[PDB]
Amino acid sequence: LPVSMTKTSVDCTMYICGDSTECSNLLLQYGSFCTQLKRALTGIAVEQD
Amino acid sequence: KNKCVNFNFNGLKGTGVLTESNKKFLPFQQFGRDIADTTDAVRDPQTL
Amino acid sequence: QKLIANQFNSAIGKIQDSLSSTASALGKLQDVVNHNAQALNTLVKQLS
Ligand SMILES: *[C@@H]1O[C@H](CO)[C@@H](O)[C@H](O)[C@H]1NC(C)=O
Repeated sequence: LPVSMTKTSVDCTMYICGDSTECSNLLLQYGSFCTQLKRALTGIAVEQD
Repeated sequence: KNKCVNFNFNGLKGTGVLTESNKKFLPFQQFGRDIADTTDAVRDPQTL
Repeated sequence: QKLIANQFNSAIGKIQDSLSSTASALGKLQDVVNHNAQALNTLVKQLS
């Protein structure tokens, strides 16, 4: 019976924009999408434990 | 070399650490890619 | 009692032998790792 997954953490800026500062500045206009993403990932991480 | 710097190799702009590569490019190859098509290595146009 | 103990020991030995011989027995547990790895790989590939 499986019991837990691998706890994954995703960094928005590195993935979407990489090293592009201008993209990072533009990404701020999209709101709290990354806050929701990281909150969900953290919830899954604590759920595994 | 060996420092996080902003580089521009023939228009290939980016930020990272440049290190002496040890992967054997063939003479006809002048630009490398990693998974997801990201540029992993490049040969210097001035000294190759 | 002796027969029951012998049966239990033989069953445990057969369990070990079956686990060693059959590499696909733990497929249900390798499936989660494979799925996570595939998800990460497709996420990385989407950057291209
Ligand atoms: C680049 O040009 C300079 C000036 O002409 C010369 O001294 C040098 O040898 C050249 N190097 C290469 C690799 O062409």
